Amino acid sequence: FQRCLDDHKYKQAIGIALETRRLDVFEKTILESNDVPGMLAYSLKLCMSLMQNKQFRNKVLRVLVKIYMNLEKPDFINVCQCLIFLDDPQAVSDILEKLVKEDNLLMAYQICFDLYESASQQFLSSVIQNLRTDQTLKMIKILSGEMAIELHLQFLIRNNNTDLMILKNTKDAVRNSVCHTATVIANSFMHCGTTSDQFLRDNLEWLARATNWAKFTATASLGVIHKGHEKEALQLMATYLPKDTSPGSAYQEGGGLYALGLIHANHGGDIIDYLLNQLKNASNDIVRHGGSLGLGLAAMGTARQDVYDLLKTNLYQDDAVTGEAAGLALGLVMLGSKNAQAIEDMVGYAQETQHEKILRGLAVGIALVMYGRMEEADALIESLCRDKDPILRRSGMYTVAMAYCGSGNNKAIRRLLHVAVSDVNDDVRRAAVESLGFILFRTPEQCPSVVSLLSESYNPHVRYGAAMALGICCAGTGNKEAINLLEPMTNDPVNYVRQGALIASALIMIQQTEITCPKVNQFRQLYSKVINDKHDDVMAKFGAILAQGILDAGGHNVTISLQSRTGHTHMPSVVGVLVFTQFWFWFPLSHFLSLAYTPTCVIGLNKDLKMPKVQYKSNCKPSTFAYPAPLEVPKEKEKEKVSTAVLSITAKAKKKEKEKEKKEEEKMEVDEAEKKEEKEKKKEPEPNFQLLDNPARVMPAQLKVLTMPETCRYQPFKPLSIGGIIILKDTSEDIEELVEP
Amino acid sequence: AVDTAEQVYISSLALLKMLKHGRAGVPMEVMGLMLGEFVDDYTVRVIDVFAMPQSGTGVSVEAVDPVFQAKMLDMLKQTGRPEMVVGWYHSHPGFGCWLSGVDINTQQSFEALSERAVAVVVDPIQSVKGKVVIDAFRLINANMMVLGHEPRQTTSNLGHLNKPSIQALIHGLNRHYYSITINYRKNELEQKMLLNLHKKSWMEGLTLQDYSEHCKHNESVVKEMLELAKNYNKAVEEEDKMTPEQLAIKNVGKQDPKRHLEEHVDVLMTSNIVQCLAAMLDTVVFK
Amino acid sequence: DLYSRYKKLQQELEFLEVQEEYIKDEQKNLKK
Ligand SMILES: [Zn+2]
Repeated sequence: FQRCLDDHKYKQAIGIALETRRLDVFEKTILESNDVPGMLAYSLKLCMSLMQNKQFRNKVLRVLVKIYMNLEKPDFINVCQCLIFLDDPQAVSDILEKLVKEDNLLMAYQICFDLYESASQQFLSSVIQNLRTDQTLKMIKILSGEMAIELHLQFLIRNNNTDLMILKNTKDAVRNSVCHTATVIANSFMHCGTTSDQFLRDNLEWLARATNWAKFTATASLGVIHKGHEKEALQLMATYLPKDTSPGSAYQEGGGLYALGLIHANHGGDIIDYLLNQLKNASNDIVRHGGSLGLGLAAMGTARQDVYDLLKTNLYQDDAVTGEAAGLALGLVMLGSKNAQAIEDMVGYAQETQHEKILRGLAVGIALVMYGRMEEADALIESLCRDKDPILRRSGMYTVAMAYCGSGNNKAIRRLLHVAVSDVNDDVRRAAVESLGFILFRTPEQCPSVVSLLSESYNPHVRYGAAMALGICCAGTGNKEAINLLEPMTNDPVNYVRQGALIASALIMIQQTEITCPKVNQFRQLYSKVINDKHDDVMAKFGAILAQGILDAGGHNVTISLQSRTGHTHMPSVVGVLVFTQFWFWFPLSHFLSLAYTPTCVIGLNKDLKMPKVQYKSNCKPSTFAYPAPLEVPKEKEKEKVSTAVLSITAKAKKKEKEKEKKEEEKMEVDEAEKKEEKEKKKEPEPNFQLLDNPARVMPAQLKVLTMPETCRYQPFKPLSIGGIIILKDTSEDIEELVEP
Repeated sequence: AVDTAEQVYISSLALLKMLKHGRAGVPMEVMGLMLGEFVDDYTVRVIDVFAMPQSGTGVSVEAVDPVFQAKMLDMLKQTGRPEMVVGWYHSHPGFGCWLSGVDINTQQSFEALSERAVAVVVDPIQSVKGKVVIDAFRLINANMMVLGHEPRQTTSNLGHLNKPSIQALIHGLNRHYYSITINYRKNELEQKMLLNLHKKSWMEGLTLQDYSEHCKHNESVVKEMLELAKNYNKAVEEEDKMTPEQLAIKNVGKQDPKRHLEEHVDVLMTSNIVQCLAAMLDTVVFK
Repeated sequence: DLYSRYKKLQQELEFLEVQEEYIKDEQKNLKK
């Protein structure tokens, strides 16, 4: 190592220093002489990307924050890149109280936004308890995440690019089947978070045609449109109460309660208490669904005891139909908890009951009670796989997915795929090969190489979960190798594996134009083909209409990503996607994918209210992309002719007629002309410097090619190469131009 | 408040009573009852099946004997378990499965008395090889003529288990009755006792079949394997550019070069090793 | 680069040992 000191190159030194687990040698190579003090930026990504163990990982991560505190400026990156992994609540609260104490409310204002976007529930609830132990009330709201929601609501109400006619050209092709549910899940997706009501307004008699569970689904879709609508939604569905809609319709009032849960997800308030008091005073059966699904969704990740107690005595009712309702919600309130009583009561209750709906609700629930434990589940992981209950073996496969999310464990991928080949039920073979993407989504290079040969199996159940493994591993990238695999998958003989190929195709290419990847316009007309064909299966075209809703979700402004901004992983985008895969067993679980709709936006709010109108531009390399025009080109074709092929004596007859024009045309008068190259002229001087205001949609590809106006004086604070929210460093004087609709 | 994509659980003990009693009276369309429990809205289970004495009429409402009914139910109350009847079945030998015009009237009688009263149709003489032509059905109303018959809902397990077959939709499918799915209440301690007791051999595992026919069979394969090797000589020394990817495909015959080859080498290997290895063990074990 | 190449060779090596494992396992289970 002294030779590595005599190297003067110290990345050679830092290799051995992390091999032999010694850490004072680690500290000295960064507190060396002045040779690039951003070696910590190399070492952070080195510990971020390729560290398998977690036992000494936090130790190396917290010997980093010793030199970050000993660095000149503490605030910027070290908290939300290290301490949220190291989950120290009061360490964050104290040093941010330090940052307020020197009267520095500009960068503490930044780090609270970055903390709320990245870090999870109950870490923010724990730090905000140690907050209150004004500008303090300013940092209450931006750590409780209040005003981040309304600006996110402000972005989507300003920007809305949906073609109304696309859903009209699918609506008229719907026969008297139960594709009405497939349409109302489509417009809810592509008006999610928009608060736009026109399809629940104009064709309202058509909406009243489908019944008895579409009424449950359609009024659940109403909560999807009003996602993040905190106070205005409670007075909105103060029209459709659980005692004012209809004394004969419980599906109306049941899905209303589930719609309140879809609005206020990850938001504690009176609505938890309001939904708790209506599970006290409840009707017979199908008020207890959307009550419990809504209540477990609003109390997700809270580990709240009082709601957890009554969901048990809801579960021990042994009612057949609320068993799916209770078991899903019982896991959501204990998500990532690792409780003694929760696993034991739910795996205890999973045998003496005599239905299997009750098993399927508790299937996902006991998989979701543990989340990212990474070694701490293996006694339960082994015990669920050994049992002779096929649903409980299937649930153990979801559990090993959710405990090992984003880790390249060889022990996972060995054990998870050994049962994929060997096991005798086919449903457990799916959830084996559906768990592939949950553990490998962080490195999407491997998932085409490992699922491609399983996509050509002999049974369709392996080929089904092969297709949705591509949909979840490569989440929203332009991978095009997964698209290369899905091309014969959507042309399968079996119907439901065609369905899964359509939905996985819709997941991979959201917000991607033709120049981004060429297979976009191939698949949009392919969706159009199998939705306008009359002799295809309803189940085969169910995925097609749902692929319409995914592909333009939120008016080309939201996206899905299990991966977050700052290297951290989402808890809602993982829970939102896997309970969405339980749409075979229950269609109204399809609303849960709206939890994973993360926005594509940059907002330059510098003060608490001040969002200045700042025009800044991108520098896309030869041309433009991004968020195209709607297509209104139905047809107007004409048969109009059959060409006269008379090659008889006409041939010499027309020739002597052309001689008759050689006396008439060139000897009396002829002059007519037109000008060339006017239409070629305007194309080449084009931009690639497109200025943008700051409600600004931005692709996650073009985050790196956008540039602040250096000719403008107002510069941002954070390095502006990644989308989300930043603050402006407002320099001079005379600030104006605030805008709110 | 309407039907879904339901589920029918039949016990393992039921199914053997079904297709033995059907195979017994193969010409004459046997008849029996179906005894289980309506467990919830949209699953149903049946645990037990007993037959019926056959009348001159055949499968109809008159073959249901009410005095044989209550007496058979009575002597199952005190022994085993009492439960409610959940349907009925009959055997259709000459064709797979569909409710006839007399089948549809006796379904009306039971669905008026009971909740749904699932019928079962079993073809014994078609169910032979490794699959069983058994199907279950349920009569649909005509009051929903302006609404969706088969009122199914929020699930994706309707396109499985059968597409509606052409020989069954030519009859009252799908405007008089609907199909319903069948899977089996299959458990351990009945699975293993039927596995291990039907196919087992203990002392046979180290017998000899000794050598007068074993070493004779070692002549029985080698001889044509010699001639088939000479046929293997023929194609390999041929090796002409007759567009050899076309020359290989225009003479597929389940024949010489690899198909009628080492398949024999496998059988010569497996027979002689298992013979000689069991021979060396008996010298080891017995003194 | 000299350390980052070394870990990327390990991660791929761990991966394509797993893929040769189950294909050898699947081909056994496919013969039945
Ligand atoms: Zn009959």
